[PDB]
Amino acid sequence: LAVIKVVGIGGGGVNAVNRMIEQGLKGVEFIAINTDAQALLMSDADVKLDVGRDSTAGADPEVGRKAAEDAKDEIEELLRGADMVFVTAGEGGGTGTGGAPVVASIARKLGALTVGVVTRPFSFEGKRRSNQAENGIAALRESCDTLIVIPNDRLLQMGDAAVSLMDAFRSADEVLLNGVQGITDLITTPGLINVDFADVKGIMSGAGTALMGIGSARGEGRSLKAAEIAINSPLLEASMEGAQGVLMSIAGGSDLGLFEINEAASLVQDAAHPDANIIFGTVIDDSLGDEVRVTVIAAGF
Amino acid sequence: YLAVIKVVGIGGGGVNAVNRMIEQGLKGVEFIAINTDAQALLMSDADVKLDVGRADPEVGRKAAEDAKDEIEELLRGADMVFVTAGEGGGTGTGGAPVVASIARKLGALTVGVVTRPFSFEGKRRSNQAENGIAALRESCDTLIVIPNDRLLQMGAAVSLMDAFRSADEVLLNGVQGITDLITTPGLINVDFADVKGIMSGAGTALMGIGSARGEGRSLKAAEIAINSPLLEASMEGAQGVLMSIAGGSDLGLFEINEAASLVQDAAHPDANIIFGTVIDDSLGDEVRVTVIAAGFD
Ligand SMILES: Nc1nc2c(ncn2[C@@H]2O[C@H](COP(=O)(O)OP(=O)(O)O)[C@@H](O)[C@H]2O)c(=O)[nH]1
Ligand SMILES: O=c1cc(O)c2ccccc2o1
Ligand SMILES: O=c1cc(O)c2ccccc2o1
Repeated sequence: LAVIKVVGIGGGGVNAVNRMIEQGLKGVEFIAINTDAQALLMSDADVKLDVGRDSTAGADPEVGRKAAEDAKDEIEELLRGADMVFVTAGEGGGTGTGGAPVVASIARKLGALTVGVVTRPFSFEGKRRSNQAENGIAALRESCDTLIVIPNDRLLQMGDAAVSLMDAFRSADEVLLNGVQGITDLITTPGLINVDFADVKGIMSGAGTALMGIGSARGEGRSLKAAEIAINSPLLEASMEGAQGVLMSIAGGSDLGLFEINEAASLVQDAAHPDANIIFGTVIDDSLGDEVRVTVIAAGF
Repeated sequence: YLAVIKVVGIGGGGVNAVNRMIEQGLKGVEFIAINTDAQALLMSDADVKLDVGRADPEVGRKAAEDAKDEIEELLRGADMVFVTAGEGGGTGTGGAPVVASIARKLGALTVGVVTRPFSFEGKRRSNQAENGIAALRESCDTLIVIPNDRLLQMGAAVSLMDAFRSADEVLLNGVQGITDLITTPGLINVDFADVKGIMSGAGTALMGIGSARGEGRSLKAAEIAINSPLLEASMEGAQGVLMSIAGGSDLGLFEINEAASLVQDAAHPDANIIFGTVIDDSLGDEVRVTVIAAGFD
């Protein structure tokens, strides 16, 4: 069994990990890293590391980088043993922006399959945060096998138009969960089409920057509808058909049959780049009832 | 009247080890987490927590010494204290000998547990892995040394992630194999005074582990444990041996006694041998044998 560790670093990443835990993401070890002990006391993560205590990131990515570097041997000892490490953060602050590349580089040095899952900040958060996020993403990309970047701006095209600010950030938490769980559930709770760790590692190793799409549907033709929503997701930036590497997971209950799964795969193949490498896997989750959830990770544009 | 056993994890590696013990449900001991870094704190659900941080051995040593009164108060009343800085290194390497010294001056049977890193990890100057081991040895009654390199000889071809996971698991057993023998009823129970007799002032100890299922599982697991690469072919010369067999409540006396007879044959003729068993019905039909060997011929 592959050992998967999910790191949330900075306030946004720790909030995302708390949401993952609250929604019952299974089969992974949760690690919260932050510069604020009180926030960490309230987190339900398995492992909690308070860093940068001497300095305390004032949203300063350089302080976040130095706090993580100062703690690097400690982080390494926590990550040792993982086959796969997710590094999750909201980019644009100090602790996550500056610290996430340190965590990922430790995981990549150890040879764990290292997947970043991060948000770009909303435009309304201001240009300094956008610039910081841009620099942090560039740094993180060099240290991850795959770095999934979720543009928060595109979340506002989805969901409800009467959303509040707090609502918007909870949707960000949820999409970071979706990005992690859409991959890890393939490994931890496979359905009819088993895509195991070595397959995931084959397509995500050295893949570079990636985008994600998500779709959910119920009822008649649910699998086709969920796949069409996913591949047209605003989070994929109208770029699905340019991607040459695609990992797709289809989750449902035991009532989800191979015919439905296959028609979803056919729809996605028809839409994909002519030379795309596409891996399809399924997830058994009886808590979904009659919902089907499709997650697409797209890389190699 | 019952043995009071306190398990101290110091520094990031040691606190993480204690957290793993707690997560795995190690019973019958008090867990103590001591943080030695000013810059970072690994949180813990240990019973007792002390942050002395006010990544180097001298820093951790002075941090612990500065807090010696507080550490002593935490350890007072223990009959047995385990101290470990766990995997890796940092300030915990410097703090651990200070904790051990305080425990021993209180009169507790003081058992250190230290890992030698894998050779592929490289080495940080001053010879500080070996210097950390030497410092802890001078402050402990017994120092259990786990040579991680020997894990690459145990079982298929070990992967890097496997190697690290195995290291974590055997470190946990450096504590649990002994503490369960003392704290947890089995068919064959031991006297703490005999444990203290064999481990007081013993110095370096090595550990062996084995497991087996099916018929003859007790003998098979014991043979594996006494031949374990982690014992460095030292079993035949050992003058103090502790052996614990963990297994289901249905394990028979004859089968258990076969394992006890094997370790007696394998140890030095003049060895002290403490033998017992632990009921762990969650192992199913598997048995797990731990051997601790100290002294030379
Ligand atoms: N998913 C999520 N993102 C957040 C939350 N709060 C803020 N963010 C985003 O994360 C970015 C970094 O903020 P934060 O993680 O608090 O800063 P840090 O602790 O200094 O890394 C912000 O610019 C927001 O886009 C949250 O509760 N959840
Ligand atoms: O969760 C905590 C809180 C602390 O005060 C602490 C102190 C020392 C060591 C570990 C610790 O973990
Ligand atoms: O975690 C483990 C797994 C085993 O292989 C084992 C075997 C013998 C003794 C203790 C043991 O602890």
